[PDB]
Amino acid sequence: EEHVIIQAEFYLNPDQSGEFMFDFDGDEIFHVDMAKKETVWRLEEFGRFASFEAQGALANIAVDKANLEIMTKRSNYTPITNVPPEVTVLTNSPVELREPNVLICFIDKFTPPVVNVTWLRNGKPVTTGVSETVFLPREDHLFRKFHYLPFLPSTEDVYDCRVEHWGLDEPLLKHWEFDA
Amino acid sequence: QARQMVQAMRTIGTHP
Amino acid sequence: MGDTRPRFLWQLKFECHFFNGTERVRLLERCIYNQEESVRFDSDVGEYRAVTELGRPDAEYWNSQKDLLEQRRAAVDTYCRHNYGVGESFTVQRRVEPKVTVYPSKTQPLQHHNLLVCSVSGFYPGSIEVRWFRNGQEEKAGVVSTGLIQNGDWTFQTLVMLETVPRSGEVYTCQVEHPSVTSPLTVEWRA
Repeated sequence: EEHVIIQAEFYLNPDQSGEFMFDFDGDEIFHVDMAKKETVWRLEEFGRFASFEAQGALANIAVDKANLEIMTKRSNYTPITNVPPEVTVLTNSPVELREPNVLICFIDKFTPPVVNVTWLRNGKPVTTGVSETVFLPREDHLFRKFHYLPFLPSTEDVYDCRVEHWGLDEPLLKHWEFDA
Repeated sequence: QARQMVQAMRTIGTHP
Repeated sequence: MGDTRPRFLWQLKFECHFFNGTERVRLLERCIYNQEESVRFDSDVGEYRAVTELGRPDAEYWNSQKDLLEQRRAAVDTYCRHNYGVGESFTVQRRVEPKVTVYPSKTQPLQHHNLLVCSVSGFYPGSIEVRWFRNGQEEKAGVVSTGLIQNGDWTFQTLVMLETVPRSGEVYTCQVEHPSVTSPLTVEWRA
């Protein structure tokens, strides 16, 4: 098989969370921001070569929500079983002291698509320059997500990704430091 | 320029 | 978080499967309740089929709408082939050359042994070959890969470690073949 393009959407109750995205061979092409009602391209350059009418995605989500309510009743109100995430922290490239790099927090194999992710530097929450993806689909119908923290490697600083999910007994920490 | 449009499949109502 | 209320999830997936560009196209439309696929349209079959009892009422209701079945049947062209031509230039044709680095692991777990790392960073697409050579003979024993790691930003990384026994008179070469370059990338390490 050369390639697979997926249009993946979901609605989640009672969170009232809707998502609409396209995937190519496991990478996001774009998603629609439900609040701003606009197409957000994964790489800015993609928006130079294609366009998408976001209102189409908002109408699909209204139908998906209406259908979740039917399916919820038809199942005799069978709720989802929580599957907790696997979490990995690694850098975008080999670390060199005082050379800019990016920490990646990879959150995988979970459902439902609700997670609270925090970065810590030397035990304290940090938000400067952070970014994240939307929830990305898997063939087993679980989800993936990535969070990113740009940083200047030092021997002084240590980092953690903190992940909260309803399937976990306790919030998880995944630690990273550069030693010696 | 002439816009290259991504097309969405339309979701449809389930059996009521 | 102490929010213990039950959750209910509905997912829809429209999968366009391409074989030899747009020569063979298969559309799979999939409805998933919670984590269970209930009903689907396969363009090879040409109508909706229930995959669980939950989906029966939808396969019956949808299969009896002649124009919906027509639109879905044509979608392989109006949707899959259309979107493939719009996206082809920046997805199918995307090529990004790896950065290759060789260094001793900051962690040495095995005595009398130097663990060498070949780092291959920032490449697209996923298909890649990483091989170790010692004075130009290929080394296959003592090789350990992370395999392919998706960074989530349309790049991949992989780390391929070699367990070595250091000798005088040796050059180790990491060789990388990738569609983004016309001949292989090489990086040498010497004691």
